[PDB]
This record gives sequence, C-alpha cells and structure tokens, in this order.
Amino acid sequence: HSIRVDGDIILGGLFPVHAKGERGVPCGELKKEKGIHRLEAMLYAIDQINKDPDLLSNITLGVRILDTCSRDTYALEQSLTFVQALPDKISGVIGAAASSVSIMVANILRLFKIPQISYASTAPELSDNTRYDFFSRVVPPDSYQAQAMVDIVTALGWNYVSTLASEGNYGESGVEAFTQISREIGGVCIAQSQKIPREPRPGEFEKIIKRLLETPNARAVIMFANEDDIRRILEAAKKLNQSGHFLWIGSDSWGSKIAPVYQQEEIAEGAVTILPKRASIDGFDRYFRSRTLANNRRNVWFAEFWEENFGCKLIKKCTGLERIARDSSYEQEGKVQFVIDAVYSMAYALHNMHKDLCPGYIGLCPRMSTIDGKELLGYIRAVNFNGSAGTPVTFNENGDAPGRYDIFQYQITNKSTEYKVIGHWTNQLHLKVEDMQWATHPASVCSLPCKPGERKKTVKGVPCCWHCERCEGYNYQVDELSCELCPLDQRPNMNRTGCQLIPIIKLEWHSPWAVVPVFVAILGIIATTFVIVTFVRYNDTPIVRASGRELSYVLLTGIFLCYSITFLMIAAPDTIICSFRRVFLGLGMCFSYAALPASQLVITFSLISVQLLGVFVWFVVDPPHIIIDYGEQRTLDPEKARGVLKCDISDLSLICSLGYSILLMVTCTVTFNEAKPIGFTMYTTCIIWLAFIPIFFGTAQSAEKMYIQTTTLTVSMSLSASVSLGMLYMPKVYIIIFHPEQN
Amino acid sequence: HSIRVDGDIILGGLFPVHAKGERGVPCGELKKEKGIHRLEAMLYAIDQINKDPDLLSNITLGVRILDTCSRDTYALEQSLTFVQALPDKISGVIGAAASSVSIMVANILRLFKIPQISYASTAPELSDNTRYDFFSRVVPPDSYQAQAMVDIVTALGWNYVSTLASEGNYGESGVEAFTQISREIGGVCIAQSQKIPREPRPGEFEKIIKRLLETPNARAVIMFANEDDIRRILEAAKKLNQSGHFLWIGSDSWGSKIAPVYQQEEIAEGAVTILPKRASIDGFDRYFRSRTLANNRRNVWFAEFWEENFGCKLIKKCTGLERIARDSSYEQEGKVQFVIDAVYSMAYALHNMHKDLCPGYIGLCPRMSTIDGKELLGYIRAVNFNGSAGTPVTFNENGDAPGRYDIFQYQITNKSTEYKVIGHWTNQLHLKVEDMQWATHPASVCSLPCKPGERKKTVKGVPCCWHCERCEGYNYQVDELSCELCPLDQRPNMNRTGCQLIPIIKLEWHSPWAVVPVFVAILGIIATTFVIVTFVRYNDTPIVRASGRELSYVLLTGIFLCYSITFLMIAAPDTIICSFRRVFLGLGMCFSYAALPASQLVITFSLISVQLLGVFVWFVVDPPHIIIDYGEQRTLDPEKARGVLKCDISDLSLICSLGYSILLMVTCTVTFNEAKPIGFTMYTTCIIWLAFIPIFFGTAQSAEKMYIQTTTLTVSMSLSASVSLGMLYMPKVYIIIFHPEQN
Ligand SMILES: CC[C@H](C)c1ccc(NC(=O)CSCc2ccc(Br)cc2)cc1
Ligand SMILES: CC[C@H](C)c1ccc(NC(=O)CSCc2ccc(Br)cc2)cc1
Ligand SMILES: N[C@H](C(=O)O)c1ccc(C(=O)O)c(C(=O)O)c1
Ligand SMILES: N[C@H](C(=O)O)c1ccc(C(=O)O)c(C(=O)O)c1
Repeated sequence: HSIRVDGDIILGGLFPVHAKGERGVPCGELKKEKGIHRLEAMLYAIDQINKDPDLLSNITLGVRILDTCSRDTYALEQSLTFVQALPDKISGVIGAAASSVSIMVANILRLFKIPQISYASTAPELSDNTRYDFFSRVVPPDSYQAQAMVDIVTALGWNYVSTLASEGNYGESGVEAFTQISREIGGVCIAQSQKIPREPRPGEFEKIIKRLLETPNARAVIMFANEDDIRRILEAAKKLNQSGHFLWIGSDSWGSKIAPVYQQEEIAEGAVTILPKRASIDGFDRYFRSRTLANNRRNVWFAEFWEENFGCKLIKKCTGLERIARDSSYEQEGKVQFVIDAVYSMAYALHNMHKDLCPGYIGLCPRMSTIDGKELLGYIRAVNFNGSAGTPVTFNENGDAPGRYDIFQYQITNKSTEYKVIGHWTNQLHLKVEDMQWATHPASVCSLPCKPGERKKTVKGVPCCWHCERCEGYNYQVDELSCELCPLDQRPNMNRTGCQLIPIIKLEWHSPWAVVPVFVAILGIIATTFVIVTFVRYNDTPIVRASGRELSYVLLTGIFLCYSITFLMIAAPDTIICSFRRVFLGLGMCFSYAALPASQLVITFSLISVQLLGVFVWFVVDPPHIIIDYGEQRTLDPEKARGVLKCDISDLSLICSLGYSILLMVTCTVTFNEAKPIGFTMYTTCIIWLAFIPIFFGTAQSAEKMYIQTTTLTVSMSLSASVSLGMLYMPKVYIIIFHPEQN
Repeated sequence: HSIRVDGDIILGGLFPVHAKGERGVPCGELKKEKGIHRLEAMLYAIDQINKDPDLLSNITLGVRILDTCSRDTYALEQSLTFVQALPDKISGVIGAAASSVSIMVANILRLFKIPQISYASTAPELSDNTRYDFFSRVVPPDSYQAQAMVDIVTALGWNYVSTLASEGNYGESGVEAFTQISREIGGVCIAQSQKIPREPRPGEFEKIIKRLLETPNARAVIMFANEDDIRRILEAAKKLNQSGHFLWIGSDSWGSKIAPVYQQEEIAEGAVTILPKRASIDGFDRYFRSRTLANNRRNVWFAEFWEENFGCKLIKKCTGLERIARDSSYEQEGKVQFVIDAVYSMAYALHNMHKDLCPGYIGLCPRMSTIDGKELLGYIRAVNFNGSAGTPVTFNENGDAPGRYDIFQYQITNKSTEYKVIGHWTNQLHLKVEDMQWATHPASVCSLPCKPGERKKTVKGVPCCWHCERCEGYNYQVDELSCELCPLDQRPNMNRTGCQLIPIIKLEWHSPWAVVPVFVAILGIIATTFVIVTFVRYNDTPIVRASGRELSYVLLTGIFLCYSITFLMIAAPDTIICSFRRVFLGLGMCFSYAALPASQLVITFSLISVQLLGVFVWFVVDPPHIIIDYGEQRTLDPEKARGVLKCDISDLSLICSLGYSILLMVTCTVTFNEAKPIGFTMYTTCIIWLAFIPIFFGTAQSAEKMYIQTTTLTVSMSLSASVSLGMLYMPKVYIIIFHPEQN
C-alpha cells in the first residue's frame, strides 16, 4: 500500500488515489484519473530524469509515494510516516492536491526543514512567508484568479453580482479575495453571499436557489464550489424552472468538466470558466498505453485500476490481455504537466546545488552527505527552465507562480456542445466579446439608466443602486440629482429640464366678442354723420333756429365722441393707443349727458374744464403702461396657462370718471316744443342704466373677463348714446329731408 | 525550560507562559497572570490529589508541563515532544488556551489516542465528533454564547446591529454562529460585518469606525475581538468624537478586563459583556502567597516572574526576601477553577477506571500496565462530581459543558466605575432591565414605528426596514400597507383613514342674497292688495266701467301671482314646495302679460288652457325631485368642497315656459283713454327685458350661481310686474281715493 523505489536522493509524494469514505470509513472508491494518472506521471518523470545523462549525472533519484484518500488526517499520518528518523532521508516532497491537505502537510514539514512543491493547491493563505516557510507551487494563487474575475465582471458591464462558496479553505478564501478586491477597486456591488454546507440536509439546494431569487436584479453568480455542489445547484435550478435566469461564472473547480453538465445543458449554457494554461504530453500517453500487468508490478494499485477500468475481476473474467485506449475510452488528466514540472524543478534545484557545492566531481562529494533544507529551498526559488510543454517555470520571492489563465464558455449549437476558448489573462485581461454566444448581450445591473428628467437618490452604503423618480410638472431638471421651479414667473419646457416662453392672449381685432361692437359703431357713426351733414346745410332753417343754431352741434359732437370711444377701444392695449383714451371716455360721456349765446359758452366750457383738469390729475398721478396679467391666473397645467395683455388703467380706474358723469347725467339736462322729447330721452336713458350694475360687472372672471366686460361697456354706452341722439333728432331730420313744405 | 515531576501516571500540560514575539522571534515577554498562575494552579491541584487519601490511593500523579508561547507552531513542536516513544507514557493532556492552539494539538493527539481536556477553548468547531474524537472542555462552546447574545439583543427591542470579528478561529466562528442563529430565528437584521486584520496598517481602526458610521441607524455592535483590538477601536472612536453613539456588546474576550478601558471610560460606558460562571479559590491564594525561591525551585520560570513582578533583578537589586501580595498588588486569574476542574476530572476518570478494571486491589494491577485511550475517554465523558467551587462538572455526549453565563455592564457613577452584574443565562435568559444604567432606554432600530395613515413598503430582502409615506388627501388608509379613495362620491375623514360626511349648503331663508327679494315682494303685495281692495268697493264707478268691470280683476290676480312667484321661490328645494312651482311661474307670467263679456272669457281661458296643458306635458314627462349637486364641484381640499341642494328642474328647464310667455308678451297685449298708458307700459317692459340675457345668465357659476341667478330672476320679474301694474292703475287709484269729485 506504498510505492518504494531506491536511489541516492529520495523524494516524497502525496496523491489522492482514493476518495473520501461514505461514513465511518477513511477511504472509499478509486479515482482513475485523479489518483493513478498523476502518480504514473511522477514515476514517468523520475524515469526520464534517471535516463537523462545531462541532468544529475551518475546520481539516482528514488521515490517514496503514499496515498492521502482525499482526507487531511490520513495525509497527516502519512506525513508523519515521512519524518521518522529525525536511514533513508526524504530530501523533498511533491505537495498534495487539496488546499487543506497541503496546509496540514506543510504545517508538519516546516519543523524538519523539508521543501515542498505542490501542483494543484491554489489557496492564497499559503503565500505567507511568516507561516509556511518551505512551501512552493507551480500553479498561481487565487488572488490572480479573483482579480481576473473582477476584470471579466467589469468588462461586460455588470455591477451587481452574488457569490457562492463551498465550505473549506479553497472556496471561502477565493470568495473573500474577490470581495476584498471588489471593495478596494469599487464599481461592482455584492448582493448576497451564500455558504454551501459540507453535509447538507435534504432540500438545501432548493432553499439556496430560492434565497438567490430574493434579488431578481442580480443574475450573475460567482461560484467557488466542488463539482458535486455545482451539479446539485444546477439540478435545483432546473427543477425550479430557472432555465435562463442565472448567469454563471466558475473557477478552476468547474473548468472544462463534463459530469456537472452531463444532462443539464440548458440550465448551464453560457457559463464562463477559468483554467490555468496547460497542454497534453505525448510521452506520458505512450508510456501509459504501453503498460501491462507483466511489466508494471512497481505500481501496487494497478490491479484495482485494471478491474475498475475494463469492467472485469481477476461478472466478467479478466483475460490479462486487454490494452488501454482500445477496450475503453482514454483521456489525459489535466494536471500531468504540473506534476512533471514540479519533479523537474526539484531535480534542477539539486543539480544547481551539486554544481555549486561539489565542483569538478563525478557523483556525490563527501561534503554533500546530507542535503541542507534551507539552501535547497533557496536554490528552488531561483530555478529557470523550460518545462514539458515548452513554457517557462519560474517562482516569485514567495514561492508562487505567475498568473496565466485561459477562459472558456459553455455553448450549445444544434447538437454539438463544447467549452470554447474566448480569451486569456496574463497580467491583463484579453477578452474577445464578439465570440460570446448567450442563450444580444445580457445585463446584470441593480438600477437601469434613467431618462433625462428625474432626481437620482443614491442609496446609503452601496453606490450601485439608485431610485430615480420624475418630479412634478411645475419644476425643471437642474441635474440628474435635483429639480427646481423655473416658473416663478414663467413656464417649464416640455422636457421638464428647460424653461419655455409663456403663452399670452389678447383681443387684437379677433372676431369673437369684438365684431358686434364695431359693427354697431359703424352704423351709429354713419347715422350721426348723416344727421349732422343734413343739419349743416340747413343752419338757417326755422326748426333749426328753434332747436338752437349751435345748441345741436356740440351735442352731436359729443355723441360722435361716444361712438369714437365705443369703436377704438378694441384694438390693442399699449402705451400709445389705449393710453390717455379714458380722458376721451369721460369727455364724450360728459358732452353727451351734459350739453343737452354766451350762456351756451359758459355751460359748455366750465364743467368740462373742471372735469378735464380732474381727469388730468389722475392721468398724471396714475400714468398708464402695459401690464402682463399672469398674476393669479396660474393654471396648474402650463400648456393651459396663458397670460394676457391689458392696459395699466385698472379695473376700477376705468369706472371712476363715470360716476361724476353719471351724477351730471341724472337731471342736469336743461307748453313748448322739444321738452317732452327730452323727457322721453331721460326716461329711456334711466331705464338703460338701471340694469348696468350686473351688466358692467359680469362677476365671472375666468377667461372671458376682458371680453365680457369690454363688450358690455361698449354696447351699453353705444346704445345709450344712440337712443339719446335718436329720440330727439332723427324726426327733425325726417321733416327736413322728406317733407319740405312742413317748415 | 520544562517542568517534570515523576509518578506512576503522567499527565501533560500546555500553558501560555510567554506571549507572541514582536517580529522574527517565537516568544516575547512574560504573562504573569495568564501563564504563571494557571500552571501554579495545575501544580497545586496535582499536590492536592496526591495528598488526598480517598482519591487514587497509593497511586502517584506526575506532570510534564511545557510552554506554548501563544503560538500554534511552538505548541505543535511541544506536542510532538509529548508523543515520541509511540519509557514514560502520557495518559492525558490538559488542553491549551487559544482555539487554534487547541485545534492543532488535538489534530496531532487524535492519532495516538490521547484524551485532551481544555479549560479556555470555546470554538464551536471542536464539537464535531467526526473530526476531534478525543477532545473535551470544561467551558461551554460559543453556540450557547451566540444564542444568549441573540436573546439579549431581542430582549431590549433592538433589531438592527453590526458585527466585528477579529481574524482567527474564535471571533470568526462566533460571528458566524451569531449570524446563523439570527437568520434562523428571524427578527434582527445584520447591517455590516467587518474584519479586523491580524496586522493592520496605520489608520485601519479609524477606517473601520468610519465604515461603521455609514449606517447611523445601527448603533449596536457585536464584538468578538481581542483586548488590544478593543482598546484600539475605542481609541479610534474617541478620536472621531463618537462618545455616545455606539452601544457595545462584548464576548468573554472583553469580560471584566480593565486594560481596554483604562482611561477611555466615556467611550465604553454602558458596554455589556458575558462571562462563564466562576469564583475564587482561597486554597490556591494561600499556596501562591506561601511561595518563596527557597522552596519553589520546582518552577523553572519563577525567577523571571519574581524579577518582572517586584521590579528588581537578581536597577534595583533583589534582596531575596520579598513576599507577594505585600510588595505588589495581587489578584487571581479568572480561569484557575477551570484548570483545577479539568485536573480533577482526569483524576476521577482514572479512579473509576481503576475501580472497574482492577477490583479489590491496593495500587495498580498488572492488567492496568498500559492505560487504554478509548476506554479512558469513555470514562471521562461520564464523570459527575462537585468541583472546587461547589458547582457540578458534567459533559455532554460530545464532550462539551452546559452553558451557564453571567452578564456584566460597565457603569460610571460619580468617580467609581465597575462592572456590575445584571443577569444570567442558564438555558434561558434572566435579565433585570431595571438596573441598566445607560449614559431612558436607548434604541437601535432601522425604521421608526409610523403614524396611522401611510402605506408601508417592506424592502426586498431584509424584513427589518420599511419606508412609510403618507398618501394624498383624497384617499384614506385601508391598512398600514395601502391607501384607497373613499370619496368617489364622499369626503375623507380628518385622520385619512375613515370617510367623513359631505358638507352641503343651501339657500334656506339665509340673509345674504335672499332678503332683498322678499323685502320688495312684501311691498309689491301690499300695493297690489291696496289697489284691488280700493277697486272692489267701487266696481260701479264710471272710470271702473270704462276700464271694464272684470277686465282689471284678472290682470290684478295675474300680477299678484307674479308676486307670489317672486316671494315663495327662496324657501327650500324639495319635492313638496318647489315641486310644481313652475306651472305657477308660467301661469302668473302668462296672465300678467296676456290678459292685458264672453270675449273676455275666451281670450282669458283658451290660451291659458293650451299653455297649461303644455306645461303639464313636461311636468309629467319630466317629474321633479331633489338633487345633490356635488357633480363637478369637487374642490381639491375636501374641507372646502361643500355640496348644494337644488330642485330637479334643470337650469334650462325653468326658462322653457318663459319663451312662450315672452312671445305672448311681445305685442299680443290688446283718441280714447288707457291706450297711451298701455303703450308706455309696453315700452317700459321692453326696455326692462332688453338687458335680461346677461341678467338671467351671470355666466359666473363658482359658488354664487344659485344665489345670483335666483336673485336676478326674482328681481327682474318682480320689477317688470310692478311697472306693468303701476303705470296703469296707481293713478286711477289716486283719483278714486284722494279726489272724489273727479268722476
Ligand atoms: C341693455 C344692457 C346692455 C347694453 C347689454 C345688452 C345686450 C347684451 N348682450 C346680448 O344681447 C347677447 S350678445 C353679446 C354678448 C354675448 C355674450 C355675453 Br356673456 C354678453 C353679451 C349685453 C349687454
Ligand atoms: C334687467 C335688470 C334687472 C331687473 C336687474 C337689475 C338690477 C339687479 N341687481 C342689482 O342692482 C344689485 S342687487 C342683486 C345683485 C347682487 C350682487 C350681484 Br354680483 C349681482 C346682483 C338685478 C337685476
Ligand atoms: N484548487 C482547488 C484547491 O486548491 O483546493 C483544487 C485542487 C485540486 C483539485 C483536484 O484534485 O483536481 C481540485 C478539483 O477537484 O477541481 C480543486
Ligand atoms: N475564548 C477565547 C478562545 O477560545 O480563543 C479565549 C481563550 C483564552 C483566552 C485567554 O488566554 O485568557 C482568551 C482571552 O484573551 O480572554 C480568549
């Protein structure tokens, strides 16, 4: 149950020939690929070194190879089996495969000063020169793998991921390194971090999947887990109908293995894996294919391998004549090159030490009776040679190896499925995205990029997630972070970012609510013009003399001024046209309702002069201007919020002149003719103005206010002036024009 | 550099006499309390066992005590020093103090079947019977401590905490157990989880404090860290001015130590710590105080302890006459009882094994030449005795001890500061909150309890945090989770949870906008009554006959009906009073504006009958009712949103009768008297109704609509009827009443 080959310098070996026992038993079944192939590779390397005449001339290399059974306690016992004389002496040990096994064996071997070189251990914790003084490895540590994973995650644009870690030293340390690098660099945020137990209860993987489903926006999972755990996680995901939700990124524990995805292709399609660079060795293939029982009795586990390989027992009966790669499928294990490289590194270190310490001698000099551990380690750390794959093998000052990785993606096209190479990582990422075949490019982001107008509220803690909401219609967008109200006296732009020009309305000759007043004003002007023109040629007429030669003219001018008011008050509010128009308002009203030889002079000029200076007083003290009447007319919808242009003569400033003129109109109008017509005129005017209070105040405002008020005022004043002029002169005109003899 | 005392059965020992070296050196300074006291306690226990005649009669117990220097590699070397013959044989080993040291020593000792009993290791990982077969401890594991911490956290009401873990096996495993128990029980949520490095760079602790300050609502920190880390964290917190923000909950690594809080009382006041139950031993105190150099040469580290204790070197020169507890302060280490209990447990196991295997013999029987490890472990697991403090010592089926803890709180009152006992934990919490002195009770909660009306939105993932916001004023509160709009035809209650009764207005005899119509109606009724009463007694009067004996009466009745309309239309909208009132509207209007021997019969009845059947048609086809006119009058503020009561006669349904009556009023009124008065009446009525269109439609609505429309209608109709009646009969009345001879 142990392989011994004699020689002058004896190296050790630890390989996982058997797997962990099911329960209460140390060793279980046989690992054909992981156990037998690697020890056969070590034996082949030793034979090549012994046969080589230019390396370790006349010096033989022996081996003492034992088994670990994938358990650290068994390997601890075997490591104690190594160091017993401290008689043959072990000069070096080819390290174990699992991280825990290597850690415990290195803990033991540091006391007795025995250099150790591993081929499959990647734990970062072994890079500490203050705790593991005599440990080296030909595979890169997991710090480089975590950095590469971060670079891949940030290269595809993802910034929201979850992590899965298998219990132990490997997965937990890898996930911790990834988390620390992510926190230091910044840019990607970790949502959840799970922990697959060593011995899970039934239904554990479904529970893990359901917990991962507590964050639908984290579709990318970083996995540092064993192949059995990967298979069971994929089985649970398939069972829960998530064939397309998750995106997988695996470590070297996934690699290019087929067992975890044997009949679960759809749930694992598009998974990204990372492996150390490696190739196949044809010499090892020929050596292994040349092995038979009659010539490979050096291996003590070879009969069990024969039985478990060809399916017989020596059921079917072994004929002792089968050959590998013919009666069964054959394929190299991926980690043969590393074992051969470790063995050759030890050989080269011994060669250099012999060259320095024992010069010009054939064989082994007496000074070299006992190999010195510390000097041997120093020589190990400074080797430089080309390995079995044509690639250099070198070490750092800590004993690690440079990080050189290849990247694979699982892809399904028609019926052929295979891990396809897409890029590499040699101190810097090189990823060809044009050859990535998912299920265009997917997405794993916490928050979508928002539209233009919002306020971005970064959540406390994680910078990756933001909740963006669109502010009200009364504000604009200052930036992606805040909103502000430009419309203090304006309106916002349609994009809720700018500030639009304010709509405004007016009464510029528009047809609605403005054509009736001018229509009646034209007729009134024509009638008054006809009356006055008829009177002009007949100033000597006896009825004209009875009415007064100039008594009529002033009145006709007054009502003509009233018509001028009723007409040119609808054009536009400005500082040129409607400015100073209210003095004409009052002038026309006072004439038409007051003027009704020198006596005429005084009673026509005195009162109009006093009222003229009065109106002049408040035209000076209260000058006109243009107003923009947004004010309280702030409609909630800006598109429905239109301003208006009006004269600076206020709402109650146009009416002030009327009251004086109203009191002047009441009775100040001064058996004979023309008396009863004046009485009828006064009665008609009184009935006209009785209803004026609701007429002149529509008490509605809204948007009709200017239109309703202007139309009511113009119509009422025009009608009153029309009746006043009419029920006194039209008749006399008819007598003058139609019947000439009645005079 | 090692203590050897001979005997028949030899036990081992591992104690941390020295501390870790600063750099590149295995052992540093001397630990007077942690190293010397515990080994002296073990020696005292061995001497007591040997002197006791009822325990291990005629059998001597020896010891082989070594040093660990607080480093697991040194202890590994010493453990290898134990097992070398596998000649004196080690029957058992008193375990180490640190978790890692015990783990490595137990990994070594499981191979050679040597039972191990520890006194200060609390790591949960050592409770696995499939990995550490020969390990037992007299202190409880950290699972019980984590459960107690969870119970304490949930007992004070806190539900939002942060965790600090020192690098290693102890702190990380404790924090992991706490997190797992928290997740399983549910109710408390972990915000952040930090990691204090073994060798921190300058400024690390300030960075940790600043990271902890990224969550102001998590004021409680669970700490599993070393005393130096505690001191440095407190120093950083004091430097950053957080004297009162954080609340501390520490494990047994804090305990009742004074060094971490030596001159940092204010930053650490109110910290809660947990310790295993223990007491002091007076026998050990007497034994230690009795030691001098002349009689304690068995201890090989005693001279160094003397020098480092009394401050001299044998600077000041040692006189060789000092005594402990007089020339220096003396105090027992807390973990003497556990060491004595472990030694006595091993002794009792050996006693029981001897009693069973070698019966009725004095000394050691030949069958007992070699102690069997597995049977010795089986005997160890089933011991039951009272220890050195009067408390039972027992083991589980895993080798642990029951969880029994005491709880301390650091308190500052005036000048005296001391850890005060507040409660305990023996399979269930017992906490006296009335004696807790903070800085009333503080709080550490993610979200405050919200007021009544909101919608609680539980965040995805953690159930502990909710963001609650108050919905609009148009909705109520269905529950703490959602809002809904009760006011589809109602208003909400003031608490935004219920549904309030809708305010409503009316025109029930209220003084504004309703007293002028009745005031003029009373006068009109009085005038009409006086006129008709005057005519009644004078039906034979010649001017009455000229006016028509019954021609006047129908008209006077018609205008009286108009006054009845103008009056009783302001009372209330119902299905009794304002119902069917519009037939009287039309009846009065048609009389007053149409009736103006058998000829009178036909021209009074025919037209009123046809219009009466007409109005009856739409009173039947369009029956009246009561309306509530919320409709579009939905004011945004419910307090300002009041309804109104109106008659079901629509806005355009009260006017329909008028048009027929208007056309009947136009000219249908049918050299002699009374002709010119009727002409004047017609003219006055025409001028009255000319302005009616804006009068009868105030085009304002708002809230005045009913009032303005009703007042305008009643006033206009009353005034028209008043003028129509007046400008024809008042005169005749004056002739009849005042001047009697004019007839
Ligand atoms: C007699 C009082 C005054 C002159 C008067 C006369 C008639 C009207 N209105 C009409 O005849 C209806 S057409 C013009 C109009 C349309 C809509 C609105 Br609101 C107001 C006036 C307004 C005031
Ligand atoms: C056709 C004219 C009609 C008879 C008339 C005349 C005057 C009034 N109203 C007034 O003189 C003012 S008292 C009623 C009133 C109060 C406030 C508002 Br605002 C409008 C009307 C109403 C109808
Ligand atoms: N990198 C980890 C470690 O160091 O723990 C590792 C080492 C060795 C093997 C192996 O025996 O093939 C595997 C594997 O099963 O893929 C994983
Ligand atoms: N419970 C932890 C552990 O198991 O590691 C522990 C063990 C021993 C000691 C000690 O030497 O006194 C301390 C301490 O420093 O207070 C803490």
